[PDB]
Amino acid sequence: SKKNSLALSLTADQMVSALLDAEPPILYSEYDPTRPFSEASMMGLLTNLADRELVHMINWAKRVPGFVDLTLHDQVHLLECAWLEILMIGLVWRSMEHPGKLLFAPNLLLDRNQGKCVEGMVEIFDMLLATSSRFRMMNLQGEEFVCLKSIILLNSGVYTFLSSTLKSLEEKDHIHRVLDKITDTLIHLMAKAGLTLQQQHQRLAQLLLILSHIRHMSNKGMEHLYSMKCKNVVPLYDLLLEMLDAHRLH
Amino acid sequence: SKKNSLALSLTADQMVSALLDAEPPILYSEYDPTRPFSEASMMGLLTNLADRELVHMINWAKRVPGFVDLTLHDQVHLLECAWLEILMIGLVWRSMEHPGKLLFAPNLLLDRNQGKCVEGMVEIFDMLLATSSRFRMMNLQGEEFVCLKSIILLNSGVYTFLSSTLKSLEEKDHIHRVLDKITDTLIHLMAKAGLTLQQQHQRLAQLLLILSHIRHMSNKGMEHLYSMKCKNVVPLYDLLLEMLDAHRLH
Ligand SMILES: C[C@]12CC[C@@H]3c4ccc(O)cc4CC[C@H]3[C@@H]1CC[C@@H]2O
Ligand SMILES: C[C@]12CC[C@@H]3c4ccc(O)cc4CC[C@H]3[C@@H]1CC[C@@H]2O
Repeated sequence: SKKNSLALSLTADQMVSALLDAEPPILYSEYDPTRPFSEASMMGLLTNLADRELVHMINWAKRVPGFVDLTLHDQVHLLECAWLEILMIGLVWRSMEHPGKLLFAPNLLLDRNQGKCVEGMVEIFDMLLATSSRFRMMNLQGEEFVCLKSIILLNSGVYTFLSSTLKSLEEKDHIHRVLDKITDTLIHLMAKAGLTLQQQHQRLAQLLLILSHIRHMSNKGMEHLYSMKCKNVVPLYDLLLEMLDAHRLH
Repeated sequence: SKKNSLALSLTADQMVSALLDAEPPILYSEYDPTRPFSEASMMGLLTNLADRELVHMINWAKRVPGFVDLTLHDQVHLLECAWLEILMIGLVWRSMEHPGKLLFAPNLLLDRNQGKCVEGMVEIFDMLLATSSRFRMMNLQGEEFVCLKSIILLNSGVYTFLSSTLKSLEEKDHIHRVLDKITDTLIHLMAKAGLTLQQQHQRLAQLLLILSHIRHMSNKGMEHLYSMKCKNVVPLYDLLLEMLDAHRLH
């Protein structure tokens, strides 16, 4: 009984202006450029931004096409299975124009060094800078971004729903369908820019292949946060703590 | 000074028969269906297969196009950054036709249960079965496979080379170039099968998106192996131990 929402009908353009209108606000950090960041100082500073930003992401999710067509539990699943990936593909986007620096917030701008203020934090920053950089090198257009962002919320953690029943397959299928359309939007947005057919193909792959690395930075970065929490350096942010105690990583 | 190898010229077809001829042999396990698998018993049984299989993978790598065009150190980097992903996209391929079971070796065939013989092992098996299953659901053709396999060896761990110099960018660029061609091979192999343009696009994305999950299973599965080694359940297989002490995961 595979239903029919709005997502599936949307014109390749509406699809865009949809995800585009959907975009959440750009938060701001509250630190005081006085006290020198300590391992703890920055962690808290970041995790704070994370936790808050995480509140808008939930709302963002609801606006993504086909997303509410899933079962509530399955929406939460997707959400908590990709939250960190999403937090990062955003960061990398914001950091596009500022090479060598990650624009966490317009008021909080860090570089490869600050990263060293926290253990193991460095490597990640570099991976984020590399992805950050790579995007810029392809001249990633804002429309493509929101497409990717959406693709993560829908792909990451789809093969692992709670279910393995019968309504699980319907769902698993709906998502695949929306994703297929998101692909059309992307391919479209690329022809609407000159790219040869060959180029469209290639650029598609190139973008999707970044999603591999992101997925990767998400795993490594998650193990990290868990560690900082085991060192009692992380503030008690229940939302962030939830999206973490969700991966059960040990 | 971006060189010009053979890879870049290859016809979309040669590209295939290249990777296809490149394929390594299908190993075999040596266990005795007598003694009941213990957490340790199977781990050793698997890790043994892993370690050995890992020997052919190295040789396989050399045969992949554009791969030897890199710097030796960079080849090792790629190799040790994706070894596990590769070991898995293979497993999943072998397990295609046997739903609910992972065909590690033609003589060693396990199911969702045996997985439970080892701690945390289960979840992974399921993820592998899901991917295993998903492939079958798309009727993944052997040619596409070898394409993916190659794409992993080249993409996974490219944004993180030793270098961040000047010869690093050349390299990083060559790979991107070969990858772009591997994309052409794929898109080609799909038109050579009827698929509309739209379908080619869509199926491309669909395959590449699996690579996200694989990357994921690789991270989680790696953390696992490290754990078993911390519990002294893993045999001392120096090659396997090398490709692990390479991720520095803690
Ligand atoms: C989760 C971490 C703190 C919060 C960081 C953050 C915080 C906010 C945000 O929008 C993106 C990111 C990306 C990387 C995250 C980090 C990865 C390592 C660290 O533990
Ligand atoms: C590395 C592990 C043992 C070896 C397993 C293997 C061994 C051989 C092979 O060809 C593929 C795989 C995939 C999953 C691997 C497992 C992931 C968890 C476990 O620690």
